[PDB]
Amino acid sequence: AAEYAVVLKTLSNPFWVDMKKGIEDEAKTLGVSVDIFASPSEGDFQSQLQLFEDLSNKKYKGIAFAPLSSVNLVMPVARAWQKGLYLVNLDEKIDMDNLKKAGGNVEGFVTTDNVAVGAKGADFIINKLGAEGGEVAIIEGKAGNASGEARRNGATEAFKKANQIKLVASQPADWDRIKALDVATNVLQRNPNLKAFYCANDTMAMGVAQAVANAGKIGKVLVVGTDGIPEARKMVEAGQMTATVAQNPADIGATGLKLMVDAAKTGKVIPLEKTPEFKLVDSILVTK
Ligand SMILES: O[C@@H]1[C@H](O)[C@H](O)CO[C@H]1O
Repeated sequence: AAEYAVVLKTLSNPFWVDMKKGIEDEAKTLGVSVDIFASPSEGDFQSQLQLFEDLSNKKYKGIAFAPLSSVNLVMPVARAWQKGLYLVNLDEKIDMDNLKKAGGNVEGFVTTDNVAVGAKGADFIINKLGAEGGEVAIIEGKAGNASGEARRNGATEAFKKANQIKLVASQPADWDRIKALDVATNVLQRNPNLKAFYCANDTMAMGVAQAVANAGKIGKVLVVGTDGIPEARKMVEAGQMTATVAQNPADIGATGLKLMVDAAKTGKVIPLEKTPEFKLVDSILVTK
């Protein structure tokens, strides 16, 4: 039973696979042991809460977590903090009002400037479509995912401010490749003049690229993803996707572990209500 535990989401999303690897490799530099668990893609809020409670009961020094929802891990995170575990919030911000009410805190929150992500993707699309612009659509993450919402707002605002761009559709595909395919299929059907998709992540971007291929419209309709997973990078090189706004999940993981280990060294968990340490990891546009 390692010194530290991490709870990540489905390894069916290479984003979480790369964050896992990043964490293992940092652990090797720091010389600490980590146990890493991934929630099944179909696992419900309750089932992640039970895992965290169960990890909380073992002899872990700290737990880092990417929560299924802003609220689902409030009570178990508050109970781990109460026990004096060093807690780090990865990717998606836990509801800090509800965490306060529950008498808990976390040491730190490690994430990407996700407004900037969405803006970067939209700005790339606006610059690419040039003077004539045209109709664009957004394939959203799961409802209530703050990081997805940030990308949606960032992109939407960029599109709004460009007079030559009309956002014709904005619909969730819940981080799921197959749902993204089905949704993108229907959008194309309803908008024969569609020029581009922005997609809040790469599993959805890859579904959307398949929908564009199905309609025989590769190169004709732009597809911009987010995360920079290998298969999306491959698609970009091959010209099946236009671009992706790369995150660095390996760095989000490494930085989160380091924050948890550093916190532990002081021998004091962060006091309640005190704003956790905030660490931003860069994003970059990748194109062909
Ligand atoms: O930032 C992460 C990644 O974009 C993942 O692909 C979907 O969930 C988001 O919160």
